[PDB]
Order: sequence, then C-alpha cells, then structure tokens
Amino acid sequence: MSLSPRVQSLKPSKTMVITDLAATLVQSGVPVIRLAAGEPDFDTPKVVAEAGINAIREGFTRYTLNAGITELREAICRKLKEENGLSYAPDQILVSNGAKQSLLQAVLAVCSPGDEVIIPAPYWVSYTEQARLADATPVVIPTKISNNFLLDPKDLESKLTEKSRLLILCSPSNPTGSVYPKSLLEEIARIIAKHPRLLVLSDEIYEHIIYAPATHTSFASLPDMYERTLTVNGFSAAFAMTGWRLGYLAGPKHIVAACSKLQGQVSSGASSIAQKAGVAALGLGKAGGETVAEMVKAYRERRDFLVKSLGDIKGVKISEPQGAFYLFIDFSAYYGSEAEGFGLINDSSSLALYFLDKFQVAMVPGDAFGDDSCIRISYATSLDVLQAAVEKIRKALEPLRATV
Amino acid sequence: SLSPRVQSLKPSKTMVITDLAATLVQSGVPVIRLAAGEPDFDTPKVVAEAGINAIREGFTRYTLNAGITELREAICRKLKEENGLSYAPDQILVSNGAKQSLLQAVLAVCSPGDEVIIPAPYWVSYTEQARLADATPVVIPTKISNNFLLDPKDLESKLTEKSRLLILCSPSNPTGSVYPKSLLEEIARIIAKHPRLLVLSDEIYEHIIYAPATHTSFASLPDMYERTLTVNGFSAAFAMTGWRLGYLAGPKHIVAACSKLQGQVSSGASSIAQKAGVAALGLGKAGGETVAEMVKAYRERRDFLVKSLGDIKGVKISEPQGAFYLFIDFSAYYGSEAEGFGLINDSSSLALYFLDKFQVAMVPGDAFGDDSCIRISYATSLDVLQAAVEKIRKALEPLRAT
Ligand SMILES: Cc1ncc(COP(=O)(O)O)c(CN)c1O
Ligand SMILES: Cc1ncc(COP(=O)(O)O)c(CN)c1O
Repeated sequence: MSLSPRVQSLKPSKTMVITDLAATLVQSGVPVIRLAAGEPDFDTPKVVAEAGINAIREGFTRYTLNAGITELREAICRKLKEENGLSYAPDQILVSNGAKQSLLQAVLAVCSPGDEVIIPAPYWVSYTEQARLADATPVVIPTKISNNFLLDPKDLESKLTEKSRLLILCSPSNPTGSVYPKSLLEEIARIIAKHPRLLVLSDEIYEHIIYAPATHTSFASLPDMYERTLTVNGFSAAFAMTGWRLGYLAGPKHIVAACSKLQGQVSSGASSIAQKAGVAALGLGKAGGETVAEMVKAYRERRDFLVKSLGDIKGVKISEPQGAFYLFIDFSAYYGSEAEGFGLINDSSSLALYFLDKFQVAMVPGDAFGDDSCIRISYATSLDVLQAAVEKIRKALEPLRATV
Repeated sequence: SLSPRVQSLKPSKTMVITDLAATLVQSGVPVIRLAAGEPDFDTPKVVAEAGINAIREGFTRYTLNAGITELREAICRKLKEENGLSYAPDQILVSNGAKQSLLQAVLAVCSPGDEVIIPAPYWVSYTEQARLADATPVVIPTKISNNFLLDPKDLESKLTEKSRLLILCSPSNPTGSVYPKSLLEEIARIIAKHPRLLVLSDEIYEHIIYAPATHTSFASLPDMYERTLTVNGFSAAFAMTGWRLGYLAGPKHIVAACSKLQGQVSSGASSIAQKAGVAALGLGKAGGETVAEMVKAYRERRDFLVKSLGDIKGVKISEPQGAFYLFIDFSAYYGSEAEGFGLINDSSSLALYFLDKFQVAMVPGDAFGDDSCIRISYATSLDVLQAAVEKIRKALEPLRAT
C-alpha cells in the first residue's frame, strides 16, 4: 500500500532494468544486441561444471554452515595468501550468494544512520543504493577521463568530515576498467590511516580480468590497512559463474562475525552445489591458471577491437581500460544533437534510448554510474556481437554532429 | 564500531546450535542432531536431474531478476491448482530461499515505528527481520493447551494505528500447529477493518501436513487477497535445502518494490536451482507420490516421538498437525539441579544440559519467544530418534518433575 520510505526512494539498478528489458525484447521476437550486463560469453569451465554436477549426484544438497563450507573457506584463505599476499583464518571468510550480497551486508554492518559513505564516480550502480539501505549518506567524488577516472587524493581530503565512515574502492573498476596503481593506493591509505573511524570496502571481483602490464594490488596489503579493509571477491567474472551465485567477504574478525550474524537472518549459507563448484574453481591454480588466461586473452582482443573501432569515431573520447570487461565511452560531444525520427539527444539516458529504440543495441547510460557524459558497453560477450554493435553505433552517429 | 541495528541483532539460535553440533561431530564427538529442520530425503531424482541438465546445457548465466519466466508461470499454476489463488507471473518474485523472501517483504512494507504482530511461539527470524526494517515486533503469546493457536481477542487487543504487518506461519515452525479455516476467517474479519494491516503468510510447510488437518492459504479468504503476501518455497517439501530457492506472491505494487530491492540485494536466484524448481513443480499436485512418501515418513516419526516422549513424567506435548517439529514443554523440570552441570531453570540451561552432558542438540524455546518449551526436529531416521529418546529419558531421570 504505502512502502517504507527507504524502499520507496530506492533507485532501480539500471543495469538489471536494461538487461531484463533486452532479454524480454529478444524473447518476444525482437533481436537486440545485448551489451548491458557484464556476462561472459564463455561457458563455466568443464571441471567447475563437473564439480557442481558431482555435488548434485552425491547428494551434497543439504544446508551448509552459514559462513560457508570449511573446504571452501580454507581454499579462499589459500587464494588470498598466494595471489594477494593476505593472511586470513577461515573464520574471517563469509561466503554469500554472489558479491552483491557480500557488499550489502558489509555496508549494513559497519554504517550507522548518518555515516558518510565515500564513493568515487563513476561508480558501480549499486554502491549508492546499498549505502541508502543502511541509512547512510553517499558522498560522491567525481573523477576525470583525463585522469583515467582514478580518485585524486586531494579531492578525498576535501570531502572528509567527522561523519566519514566508509570509502568504497573498485579496482579493476566497473564501469571504467581503471586499475589503481600501487603508488596511488599507498597515498590513499596514508589518508585512511589518519582517521580512526574510516574503513575501506575493496571490491576486487574483476581482479583476474587485468591486462598486462597493469597489476592488481589488494588494498588490505598496504601498511596499516589490514585492520581497516573489507575485501569482497567472487567467482562470477573470472570463472564465468554468474548464474551460480557465489561471492565472499574477507576482513577483520569482529566485522565478519557481525556480517555472518546478519547473513544468518537474511539468508542461509550459499548454495551447497555452488560452493563445491567454487572449490573446483579455486583448484584451477594461481589466478585460475590457463583456463582463465584463455578468457583474459579473448577479452583483451575484444578490448582492442573496441578501442580502435569507436575511438576513430568523430568526437568520441576513450579511456583504454586496464581491467574488467567494460568500456565507459564519452559520447557527450554529441549532446545537443537532433536525431530524426527520435528527437533531442541531450544526456546519456536519451542517447542509450536512441541506441536501443532505433538501432536495437542495449547499453547502460552513464548517469546510472554517476557520470552522464558516458555510456557503458560490456565487451564480455562475443567478438561477433561486438562487431555487429560497432557497425550500428557508427550508423547511429552518422546523422548527428560532434561539438568542439 | 558497528551499526546499532547489526550490533543488537540477535543471532539465529537455530543456525548457531546447528553449526555448533556439526563442528562437534567434526572434532570427533558424536551428537544426535535434532536442531535444523532439514529433510533426510535426497532431492527427488527428476529434480536433481533437471539441475544436472541445467549445468550440462549451459544454463549457468544470470536470469531475469524476478525469476525465469518458466518457473514463475509454473508457480502461478501451482498457486491456482493447490491454493485456489490467482496471480499473474509478474506478481511472483523468486529469491535465494524463503528466508530472503520474508525479509524483502518486511523491508518493503514496514516503515520505521510500524509494528509487526507476531504470534508466539515464532520462527526465530521474524522478530529480527522486523528490527532490520526499524519496525517493532509485537508478540502475542499463545498456550500449549490451545495447540499454540492465536486467540482472536488477544489479536484485536494488540492492534494499533501503527500495526502494519501480521505474520501467519502455518503449518508452524516451531509448533507444527495448523490454523483451521474458521480461525483464519475470524482473524480476517478483524483484519478487514484496519486499512494499513497487511498479512504475511508463510506457507513453506504446506505439504508437510497430516490428515485430517488441511492447509488454507490466507490469501483465499474474503477481501484478504489484496492485503496478503504469500511466501513459499522448495526446501521443506522437495528437500532442496542445499539449493536455495523460494518465492513471494502478492499485490503487484508490493512485489514490484521487493523486486526493485532484490535487484540491489542479490539479483536473481541461481539459474541452476530455478531449473530444478521447474522440475519440482512438474511433479504434479502437492508434489505427487514423491511428496506423499515424505509426509508418510514424517507422520511415522512424529507418532513415534509423541508416544515415546509423552509418557515421560513432566513432559507435555502438543501433537503437531504439520511441519517437522515437536515443541516440547519440559518446564516441570525447571528448578532442578543436576550434579556436574548445575541449575536448570529455563529452556537454555535445559537445552545446554542435554547437549553438554548427553550429546543431543535441540533448540531452546526462548529463541522462539516461549521459554517453557524446547524444539526438536524429527526430519531424521527412526533409528536416530530411538537413540535420542533413550538419551532424553536418561537425562531426565536424575531430575525431578513438578
Ligand atoms: C563491481 C561489482 N561488484 C559486485 C558485483 C556483483 O556480482 P555477483 O553478485 O554476480 O557476484 C558486480 C556485478 N558485475 C560488480 O560489477
Ligand atoms: C517458517 C520458515 N520460513 C522460512 C524458512 C527459510 O527456509 P529457506 O530459506 O531454506 O527456503 C524456514 C526454514 N525452515 C522456516 O522454518
């Protein structure tokens, strides 16, 4: 009848909205090029799928420990040691139904009403809303495509207040594909250390989707940052396990125990089947081994195809991504254009709608990520689909003019 | 250094004791585990094969947030065929287990300061989910001599302008009580008078029901459809606990809010599990012969425990009409002192007594809002239950009743 004010004012995830719009259009017989959700074209690796199948076959279908099965949490600690140089005990790991839930629980457990959550823009669409679910206050810090959308520490200093409680860092980034260098992280950490109440939420789900010579640095590995950092990772992106629903949190014992307690009242311990598939995934070796190296090579090739293709287009500004499977494309020079049969294109929403309604390409408008000057394309899908999309994007813009 | 709501949040005592027992068994200490309400049946063969086929066929991608279309239409068919309810597929939201379904429902409709009415004994998570919404749980006690069923007078006595949600769990966890249609009807007439008061109807144990008892969906009563949120799922009926799959059905506007919320919380339920769910609903009305065998087994175990534990001096038992739990009144022994343990004067010290000294894990009633009882799950083998009964008798023997 009359929804709670928090849920009433909650913004829908535009990523979910557009993806489900595209899926529904396709299913009703309208072909749509789907570049919204970051969903790999690859199958789950054979050995991972076999582990899940074997779990079902051997009756591994009962409730697990809330925090996750012992074998998985131990494998996760081995991963964090070997890949990230971090030391956790198995009771500092909380396994959830994907990283989105891992993130939400972390926010809810450490943020009190009125606490400020500091979020660099462009940001993954759910960070601001999860903060509002906690009665917290999002503090967005804009970044510049000229600075590869990386947080400027001076801007961080200028936004700190007594109410500052949580800084969210996403690297490699969704939507920009930026990778934070160690040097910049070390500077940010020095700011964090001077403020006793300040925690860092480090979202590292795209860790293995990284292109040489970029390298990934876990924020929790920096000086004084271990006791301050909640580390969220998962299986969706690296191992093409999006439909399995499996992610995890690692951090200080007292915070992980509060998240676990919260998870005990909001869900039971992730799927028993997915957790077994998870230990097979981690069994693949350091950084997912050659299984993941093959997927990364493919993503890197799709990346290069897109940067070349769209980059050449008049007015288009691109930050060449260093990780993840997203291009955050600046088409803002086209804003103000009048497209025949459609109308005014003056922001990312109307541009994305134009691409979708007239050329059947589904992308996510930058405004959902806190930056209206850009559009997000996922290149997790096939090269064939990406080539088709580029031809249509070219056609789509041929009628409009780029400002100078 | 934690949020006030998570700081004060009570841990699920069912989850705590269950995990405790499993760990003990791992350290090499045998425990009779009667805590978690978990079927000993395998996932049914056709259901498991559907999950296997889903994986083999590459159905390992993100689904529609609200749930795959095939599952949501199958759920609507089931709600019509079994419960007499008419929902459209976009009135269904599929989640990672029913636990999540109840939470999102509570968060969506309860504003701060709103009151959530919860008949005691209650399933442990209802009060805590209410507090996550900044709502106030209003608990209405019930009595074993009344089969732990709500008194309509007591309900109407507790209503305020702030009453927003009433939670009806039938068949009940922890009591196994089943709400008769006539009681439900009288509750409805009280409800149909307060325009803010919604009903959350948790029907997860609907198929675990013992004749001549029968399940009545609250949403089927006159004028209640528009105010009822129906929560159900697969874990109890189809023994799919390991799978995490549940759903909510309700008014389009509330379901849309829950889906919007889930889109920020967890996204869609697993693709694999939803495929298995389609197969489970494919077994036919009430799960067909597959579920019939399960119910028959549970009824047998129930009858064994009720008879065994019943003739113990100072043990009182409401014989359950559904679910897989016994809510047993051992309070005649409160005030006893056991040599080697100490004073036993509430459900927590008695449950701890049973576990520490006799290695039987049960969940104390205090977690369910009623300290006079202890909950036993009997979704395990007859041989395990025989052992539990001997150990319980032996534990009670040194003690004295009334
Ligand atoms: C940065 C970020 N964090 C977390 C998630 C959630 O992923 P999932 O719930 O599928 O594990 C996503 C989804 N792509 C993401 O991009
Ligand atoms: C009354 C009730 N509702 C919901 C649940 C949650 O079940 P699940 O999340 O596994 O579907 C349970 C678990 N037995 C329950 O007892």
